[PDB]
Amino acid sequence: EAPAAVVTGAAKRIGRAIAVKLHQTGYRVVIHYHNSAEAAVSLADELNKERSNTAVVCQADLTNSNVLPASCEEIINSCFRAFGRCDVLVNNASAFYPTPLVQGKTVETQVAELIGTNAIAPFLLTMSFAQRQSNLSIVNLCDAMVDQPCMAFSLYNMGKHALVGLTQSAALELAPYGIRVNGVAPGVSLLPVAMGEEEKDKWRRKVPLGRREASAEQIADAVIFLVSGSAQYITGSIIKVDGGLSLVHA
Amino acid sequence: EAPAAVVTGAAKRIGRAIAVKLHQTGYRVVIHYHNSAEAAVSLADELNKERSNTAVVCQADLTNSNVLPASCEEIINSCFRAFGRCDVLVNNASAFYPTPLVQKTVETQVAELIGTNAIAPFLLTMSFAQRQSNLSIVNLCDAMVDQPCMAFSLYNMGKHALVGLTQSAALELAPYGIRVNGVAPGVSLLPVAMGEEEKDKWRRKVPLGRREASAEQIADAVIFLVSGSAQYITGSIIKVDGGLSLVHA
Amino acid sequence: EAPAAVVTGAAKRIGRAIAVKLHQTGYRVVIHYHNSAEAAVSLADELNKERSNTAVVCQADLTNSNVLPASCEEIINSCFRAFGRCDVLVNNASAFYPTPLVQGKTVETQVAELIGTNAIAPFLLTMSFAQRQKCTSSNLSIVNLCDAMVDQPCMAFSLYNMGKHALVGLTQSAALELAPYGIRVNGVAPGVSLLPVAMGEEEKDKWRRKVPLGRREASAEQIADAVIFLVSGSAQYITGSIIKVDGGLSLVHA
Amino acid sequence: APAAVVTGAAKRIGRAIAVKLHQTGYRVVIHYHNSAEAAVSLADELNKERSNTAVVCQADLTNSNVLPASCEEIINSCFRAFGRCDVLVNNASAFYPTPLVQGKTVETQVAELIGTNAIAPFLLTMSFAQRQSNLSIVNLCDAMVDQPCMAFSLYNMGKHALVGLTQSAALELAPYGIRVNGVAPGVSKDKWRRKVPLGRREASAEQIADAVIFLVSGSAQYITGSIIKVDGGLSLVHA
Ligand SMILES: NC(=O)c1ccc[n+]([C@@H]2O[C@H](COP(=O)([O-])OP(=O)(O)OC[C@H]3O[C@@H](n4cnc5c(N)ncnc54)[C@H](OP(=O)(O)O)[C@@H]3O)[C@@H](O)[C@H]2O)c1
Ligand SMILES: NC(=O)c1ccc[n+]([C@@H]2O[C@H](COP(=O)([O-])OP(=O)(O)OC[C@H]3O[C@@H](n4cnc5c(N)ncnc54)[C@H](OP(=O)(O)O)[C@@H]3O)[C@@H](O)[C@H]2O)c1
Ligand SMILES: NC(=O)c1ccc[n+]([C@@H]2O[C@H](COP(=O)([O-])OP(=O)(O)OC[C@H]3O[C@@H](n4cnc5c(N)ncnc54)[C@H](OP(=O)(O)O)[C@@H]3O)[C@@H](O)[C@H]2O)c1
Ligand SMILES: NC(=O)c1ccc[n+]([C@@H]2O[C@H](COP(=O)([O-])OP(=O)(O)OC[C@H]3O[C@@H](n4cnc5c(N)ncnc54)[C@H](OP(=O)(O)O)[C@@H]3O)[C@@H](O)[C@H]2O)c1
Ligand SMILES: COC(=O)C1CCN(C(=O)c2ccc(CNC(=O)c3ccc4nc(N)sc4c3)cc2)CC1
Repeated sequence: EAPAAVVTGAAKRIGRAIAVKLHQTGYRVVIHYHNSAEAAVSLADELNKERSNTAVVCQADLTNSNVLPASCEEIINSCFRAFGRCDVLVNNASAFYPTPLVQGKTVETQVAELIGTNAIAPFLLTMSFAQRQSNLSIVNLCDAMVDQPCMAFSLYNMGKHALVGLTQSAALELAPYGIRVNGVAPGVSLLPVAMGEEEKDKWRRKVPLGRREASAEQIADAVIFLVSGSAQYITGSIIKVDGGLSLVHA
Repeated sequence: EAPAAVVTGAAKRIGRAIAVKLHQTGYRVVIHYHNSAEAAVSLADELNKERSNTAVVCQADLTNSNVLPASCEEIINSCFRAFGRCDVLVNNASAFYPTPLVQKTVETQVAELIGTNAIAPFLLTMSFAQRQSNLSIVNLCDAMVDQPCMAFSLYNMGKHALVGLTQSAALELAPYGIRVNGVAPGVSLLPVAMGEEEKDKWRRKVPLGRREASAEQIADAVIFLVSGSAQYITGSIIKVDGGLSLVHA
Repeated sequence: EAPAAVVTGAAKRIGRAIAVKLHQTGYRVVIHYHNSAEAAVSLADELNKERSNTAVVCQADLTNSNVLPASCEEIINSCFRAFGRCDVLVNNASAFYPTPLVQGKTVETQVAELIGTNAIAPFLLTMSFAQRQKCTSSNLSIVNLCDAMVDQPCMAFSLYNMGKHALVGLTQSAALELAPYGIRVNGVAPGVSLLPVAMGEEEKDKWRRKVPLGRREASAEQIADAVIFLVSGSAQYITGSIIKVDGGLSLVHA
Repeated sequence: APAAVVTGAAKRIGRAIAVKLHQTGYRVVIHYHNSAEAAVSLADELNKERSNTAVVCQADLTNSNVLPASCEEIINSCFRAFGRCDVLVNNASAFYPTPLVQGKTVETQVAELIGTNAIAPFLLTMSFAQRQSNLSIVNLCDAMVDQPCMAFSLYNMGKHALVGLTQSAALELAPYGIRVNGVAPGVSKDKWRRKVPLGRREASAEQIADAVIFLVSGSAQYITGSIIKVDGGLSLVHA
């Protein structure tokens, strides 16, 4: 019987590539999304055309609020209702924008979005995943540049640092239940389509390996390794997939 | 002419020892407290007895909420109200208790553990910088942040976030001449609720002297980081842990 | 045509498991050894019986000395002599024993063995590997066997620990410098895997009980699996990364 | 009065560290390899302030069969002159590129970069501990150790090895009451200055010395195994 995975933020870009590769590997998938319903649905239809009844969508805002714990419990529950099991959780969804310390969202909204998506929702999803429970594992999408932060991204960086701590804390606490918890830390991967090529090229030229950003598929390949039987003794580990970018001095 | 410092959670234990040592160094101090009103007022009385008009208390809950920004702004404002300047912020206040992943609401636990340990330091940092010699912020971090205690996920996430803030704010505020650094205790003053046998278990793990840090030993590192002897140091986190973080399982 | 790999210290234990797994993946292998001549030849025979002319042995002491550079050069040369190419280098060989700071080999012999095998030989083999290279198919990489407990060191193992820290530095320095040549450099960091043969069962079980995931050591094959991942096309954008394979051991406090 | 050994003390950071320890009340052994005139000039300056408080000690810190005996004699020079040795500062350092892809032989570069930067500190640490209050060792580390300079593999390996020695020695010597810590300068030319967050300028040697003074002081009595970056924020700046 086929295993099942939840991927958050799976409608586009990296989470889409993760959902596709997990599906190619034999997993049934819950495609979580927030705003991108048309893209989430189009991915589910493509996957179900490949193998019937192997993909469902689940909508939820992962912003921190009074209701976030119920939302995260519902994402996990949707995997059990669709597929009768939940073997893999991939915490991929992420808000990313600057929050300068010195001078139309209020700062508490920015806190709820950046700390909720990057850290609190992963924690609540992790709680719900474990409470509901073979090769069980969680993969958190971290950031290879977490210790050389972008200027004016403090709340984003705090959320990603918190996710490192969750990855380590959850690996230790869930090891007795046989649940592994690991991370994949991209450097620069898919850049914004709207970003000018001159700016994209500034970033690409910083990468030692190939002077080019990672494809979403290269990020997905590390996720596939971590959930596989080839990683059965790996927990608490964060694999950078960054072409050497984090090793480059200013 | 005397510089002024804010110390959060300064009524007792490590924050008290920091406020006392800054006051001894020449600083005027805002003693922030949440519940420990009698202890905060007693400390301000003791410091004012030594030099009049050099200490005030300021009450605030640093749990995350939609009014936490205004509370954090008010803490910094109280320093400018009392002393006309604010040269040093020490982010010391902290909630600490277990939050098991497998069986207060969980959103209250998030508000308290992430709010005190990370969001309030962030908002206090924003207010400190915006409201602006030798300006600096010192965050009390945790030397054991990468060897977490079992069932302390949300606490550990908050302290990891505080490392991120220390580094991000160091980078961003360097052009304003504000340095941002951390002091990471291992085991210092053990929780009041702790039994004697458990206290001794933790003392025996420490390589250097088989004992916990005094609060004054933690305060000494804070003093160094705010001093002119640390003027080229920013983004650094000094472990004051007697070697504890280097001991394997 | 099949790619070829050098594995150092490959006669037994983890290095043997890595050579076997690379062989099963389709590589031709140089089985480097120092003292374990019988075990090396027995392994090369087993692999040659599976597929003809796909394994050779290569003997070398990797202790530091003025001839270590020539010895490392000759290991790499042996892969090209046997197989016409050298696609992967796995730096696995390692000396491991205590060197207490406060009170038999001289201290300079201990330096030569612990820093030579764990750091200088990997450096020289990396130089010789890269120099011997100098388009749609190439997948060149180096994997260094590191140590997940490098920052929580064992009491009285200073020189061993300095060697493994040096190897982290080489991994990151070589990843940066060789990236322009298309050579990726990564590490695999066991926690406790195959316990030293010298150890009694009680002492082995003390270590087993510390591991969060399963309260047991990693099998040699589990270590080799991470090596296979890093040399594979599934790791084509990964360089300078060190993957812990430690069942959570490095996360456990005192 | 306590006594300190400072290696590579004739110039630059090591000189500033010797001056500041001397100003704090230490007697000092000024180690040198080639800079005898400069070492003696410093000893003359310190001894003019306080008589018989500064001596010099020649040694090559390149790894060789005789390095252990040389390192033992540096520590013994401290005990000879002053009757005690409270502080060891491992400051001496060789620094140059060793490209992996192509006139010292590579094994000479190993002996100099790994020997001066890591093996000499290890042997000096052994001799210091064997010969044994506020005892401590301070190792000059590198704040850029995990974002290495291109083509500096052997230098970087040596500085990584020095982080391992700092941590291993802190653990092993804690029971002896010997603390072991590091100070990691960043940059201590205008291209480099411009990337530094704090003031777009390099660290004075005196700023490095200030962190050493803190770590050997009674204000750091609970601190061991810690490496303090003194780099103006540079290590936090992305490429
Ligand atoms: N791209 C890179 O270079 C890079 C670099 C370092 C780390 N990473 C990490 O890798 C992961 C994937 O990166 P990516 O570039 O693919 O991410 P992305 O496009 O920025 O975001 C992924 C998805 O996150 C979901 N998300 C955002 N805010 C949300 C909210 N409030 N509630 C629920 N879901 C929300 C969105 O879903 P909808 O579209 O459905 O609203 C979005 O499509 C992220 O965790 C990111 O931090 C990426
Ligand atoms: N003690 C140790 O071993 C140790 C080890 C590692 C790190 N640290 C760090 O060092 C710092 C000081 O440690 P400590 O043991 O002295 O701390 P603590 O006694 O646990 O707490 C410090 C103070 O924080 C304040 N606080 C707690 N919740 C708050 C809230 N919701 N709003 C506002 N203030 C609140 C309390 O003030 P009131 O009393 O006024 O309510 C409390 O007295 C902390 O950041 C801690 O994480 C300590
Ligand atoms: N085993 C573990 O739990 C563990 C834990 C952490 C890290 N690691 C790392 O993983 C790697 C493999 O571990 P292992 O236990 O399989 O290693 P090991 O059995 O201790 O040693 C592997 C091989 O190293 C070779 N070697 C030793 N000194 C040498 C010298 N002077 N010249 C040339 N070769 C020399 C030996 O070859 P001959 O037998 O031919 O003489 C030996 O069989 C090592 O790098 C180790 O540091 C292992
Ligand atoms: N300058 C910086 O920006 C910077 C940055 C990062 C780290 N650091 C570290 O901080 C420390 C001091 O830096 P610095 O710039 O003042 O050092 P430096 O001038 O490069 O060298 C310090 C002294 O080391 C001695 N030395 C070199 N090779 C030796 C050998 N084979 N035997 C014995 N002594 C030898 C030399 O003494 P003689 O002159 O007597 O021959 C030299 O004057 C070093 O550990 C360095 O790696 C410095
Ligand atoms: C008779 O007992 C022995 O086997 C001796 C060697 C191992 N030993 C230990 O104290 C010790 C330290 C750490 C461990 C856990 N680490 C490993 O087993 C380990 C770690 C690194 C490593 N590198 C190699 N080349 S083999 C190797 C093994 C096990 C034993 C001293 C006594």
